[PDB]
Amino acid sequence: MEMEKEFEQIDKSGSWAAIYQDIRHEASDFPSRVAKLPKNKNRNRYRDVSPFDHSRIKLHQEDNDYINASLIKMEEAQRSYILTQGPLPNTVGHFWEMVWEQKSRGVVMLNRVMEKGSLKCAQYWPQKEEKEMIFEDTNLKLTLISEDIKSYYTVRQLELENLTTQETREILHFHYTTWPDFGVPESPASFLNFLFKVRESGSLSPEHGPVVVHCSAGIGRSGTFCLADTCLLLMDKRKDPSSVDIKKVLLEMRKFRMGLIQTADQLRFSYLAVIEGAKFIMGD
Ligand SMILES: COC(=O)c1cccc(NS(C)(=O)=O)c1
Repeated sequence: MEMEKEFEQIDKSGSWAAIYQDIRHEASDFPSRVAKLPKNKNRNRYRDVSPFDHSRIKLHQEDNDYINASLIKMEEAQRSYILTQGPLPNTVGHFWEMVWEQKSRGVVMLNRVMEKGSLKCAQYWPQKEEKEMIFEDTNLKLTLISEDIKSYYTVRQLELENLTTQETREILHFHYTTWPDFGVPESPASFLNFLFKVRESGSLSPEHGPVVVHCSAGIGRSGTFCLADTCLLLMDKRKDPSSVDIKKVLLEMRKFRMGLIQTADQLRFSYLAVIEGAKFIMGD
């Protein structure tokens, strides 16, 4: 079926939970043996969220190459994304090592450091220009260059230096600051505006390594971001945009990381975002 009318048909019939459970039943199951090794317990935020072995990002290190991060490679859309958990106190150095080694331009953050009165990820970037951060375990230095605070999101320019080689690179930090503590946003308008700002920066383009996207577990809000982006790109590429099937795209992405889209409310929000986004692209 088309999307917008499949949408109204699920709303009127109140069957979002049944649609979402079908997705969960059909989703791929692949091994994640490296994630479950005892030496990696303090590298995982949640015991039930792990990268598959076949698609995990490897650190360029001979001691321990493990990070909780996955490469989502979308062949028809010609887009790639790295989805990862919010960094932990003992993985902030690994996080920036990955950004460096994978040649990423942008980092997309969809959570606040504290939500619901608890810590959802480490404070992994500097908050003042004159107070830079050094990660001694991976030999990197990170400096805040500039910060632009808007009503729904903040953009930061950061400098990452590889202290071994003295090479430097500019990294863009895109921080969506207004996702509610419970549920999903009422309108997708600010989330779509944010997606378009990431796109306009070059961070999603083939001349760079894959964008790094995270929330707390790296599967819920993060899944919504890459699902909406890929569906809108396919609607631009194809002769028949109504052929884009958001459930099929989601199942394809779940071949590369488990659990993408965590609730039926997130599934409904993803439909809403793609539907509204397709009108703004045009032609309008
Ligand atoms: C404050 O940092 C920024 O907003 C910033 C800095 C440097 C470059 C960009 N790129 S763009 C595509 O959003 O125009 C943004």
